[PDB]
Amino acid sequence: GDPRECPGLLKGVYQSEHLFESDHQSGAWCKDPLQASDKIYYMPWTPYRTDTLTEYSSKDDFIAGRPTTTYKLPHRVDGTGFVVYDGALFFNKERTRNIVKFDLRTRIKSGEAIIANANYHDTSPYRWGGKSDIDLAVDENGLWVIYATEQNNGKIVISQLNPYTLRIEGTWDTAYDKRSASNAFMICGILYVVKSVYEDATGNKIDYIYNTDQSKDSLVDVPFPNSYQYIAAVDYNPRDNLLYVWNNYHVVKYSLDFGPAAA
Amino acid sequence: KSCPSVCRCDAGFIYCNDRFLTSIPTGIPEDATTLYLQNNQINNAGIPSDLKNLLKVERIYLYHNSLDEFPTNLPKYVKELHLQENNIRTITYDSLSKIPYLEELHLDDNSVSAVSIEEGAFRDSNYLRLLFLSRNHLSTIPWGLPRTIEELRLDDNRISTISSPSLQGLTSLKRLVLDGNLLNNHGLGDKVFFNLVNLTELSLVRNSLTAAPVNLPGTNLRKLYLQDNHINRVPPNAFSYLRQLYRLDMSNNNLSNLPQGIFDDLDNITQLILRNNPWYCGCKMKWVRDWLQSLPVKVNVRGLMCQAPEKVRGMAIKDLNA
Ligand SMILES: *[C@@H]1O[C@H](CO)[C@@H](O)[C@H](O)[C@H]1NC(C)=O
Ligand SMILES: *[C@@H]1O[C@H](CO)[C@@H](O)[C@H](O)[C@H]1NC(C)=O
Ligand code: NA
Ligand code: NA
Ligand code: NA
Repeated sequence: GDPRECPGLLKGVYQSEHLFESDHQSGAWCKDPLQASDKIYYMPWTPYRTDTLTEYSSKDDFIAGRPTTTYKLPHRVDGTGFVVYDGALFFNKERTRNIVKFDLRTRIKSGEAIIANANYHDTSPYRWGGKSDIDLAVDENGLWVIYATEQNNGKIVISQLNPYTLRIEGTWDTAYDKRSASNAFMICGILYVVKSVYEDATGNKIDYIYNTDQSKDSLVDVPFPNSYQYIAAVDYNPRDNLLYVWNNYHVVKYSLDFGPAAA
Repeated sequence: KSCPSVCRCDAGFIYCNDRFLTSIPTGIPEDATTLYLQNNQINNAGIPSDLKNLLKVERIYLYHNSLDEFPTNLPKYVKELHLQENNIRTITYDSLSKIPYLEELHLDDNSVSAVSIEEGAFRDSNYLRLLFLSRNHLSTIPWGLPRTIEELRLDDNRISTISSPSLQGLTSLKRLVLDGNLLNNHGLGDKVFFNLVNLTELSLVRNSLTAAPVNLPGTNLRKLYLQDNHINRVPPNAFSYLRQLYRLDMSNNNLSNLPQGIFDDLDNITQLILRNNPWYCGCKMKWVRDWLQSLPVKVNVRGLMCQAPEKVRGMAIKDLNA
């Protein structure tokens, strides 16, 4: 329950909850780990038209399809990588390497930042495409962005981001080709990269980690659930230690098992 | 597997992006499927004739380059062309005919105008489905648009008039966006949208509309966006025959009355959004209460609240006695 206290090193992933089946194959959904109330944020992926964030006040309202409000965003969005963090939405602005910060209480853009040298707009997406080139992540250490650069030969680059000034605080080059990954997420400043089968590499697992505290990386093999064969989003929540997943129209949550932490 | 020494090549994906290129380098392999040429200084003279022979290229990303005319010498079978943020002014039949299989054309943030598009330019573009012309120099909707177009975006142009022939025979069009142009009710031609049998969505947001348009197509229309206009009134036939309409939105408009029965034909109106409208609540609006009390459970209506008179300003219309 403490979103700033490291739960350890991830050892296992388990299907936990199946909520419902969206009308869109891909999208993302999440909760805000710095928000006391049980609000849910929802953004289906619609090519060339993704410009809204929907908010639900409970899981029941979410499953019933009963929004509390819809936010009309000031720009269109590329991909499924948005997060909500202390009452602000962060998203990749369509056909840019920029992150926009949009305050939900006032519905005004409060910041924008360039993610230096990031590939964008279906240049280094995750394997399914969808302009998923730039992926935001929140964890116990703060706000991150997961992307690729040509300086790093298309392999994943991680930056830590200041959530109020939107300035990059640190950058790490990984060894993992971003387009080969299905998705990825951060826990305790460690990047976990998912490989999985798509309906149209026979393994479903986390096969690589990059530890930003140590700047050290390694191969791993943690089985990763993939019932529907179309993972479009994987978002970790440090408040409840769950994964918020969008897989082949299915909105589901995965529980996690941890062992002693790394440095 | 050759690769230009300046680029990176991986399994058909050719990364020549963001590399200070003024011309496409020699050495792109013949199994190339996707050309990333964006964020360079490539102009038309920079595209070599050999490029036409990259027979497997399906997608070319050339956004944010220095093209001032529609690119020529393109791979013959290309399906998706991303040309945003160039200085393209003119489109010719020769350039379009040379890529007959094109399905998706993004021309956002260029300087194309109606006169710049050669007559009959699109005659051989028999597979074109998606055409984005946002932020161009269009004053009217070009004539001769391919009959196969499914999505047409003309937002943030300076469109003032729409001729019936320009949309005539666009029977496959389902999504039309005209947001942020200079359209008046006067500018809309008589029955201009009437024959858009397949039209699903019509967006006129942030135009200068004063009255809801009429003679809209009902055969297929499911979404109609009129928000952020200054629409003072709804002509009695503005929503006639809209039997498939799913969502209708006239938020942010100067609506004070709704004449009885304007929604009579809305058999499928699931989401009706009428917020941010100055609803005068008098005799003429009594029907609303009853219509909303008899409103079916599935239908979701929002935004109806009184602003005048002062006495009942801010009070929900479906609750007031008189
Ligand atoms: C109009 O839409 C329908 C959708 O069922 C499609 O079958 C038809 O082909 C479209 N019109 C034309 C001329 O293709
Ligand atoms: C929608 O209109 C059709 C006629 O086109 C009608 O059959 C149907 O009942 C309407 N929908 C509802 C929910 O009544
Ligand atoms: Na914790
Ligand atoms: Na994300
Ligand atoms: Na992710």
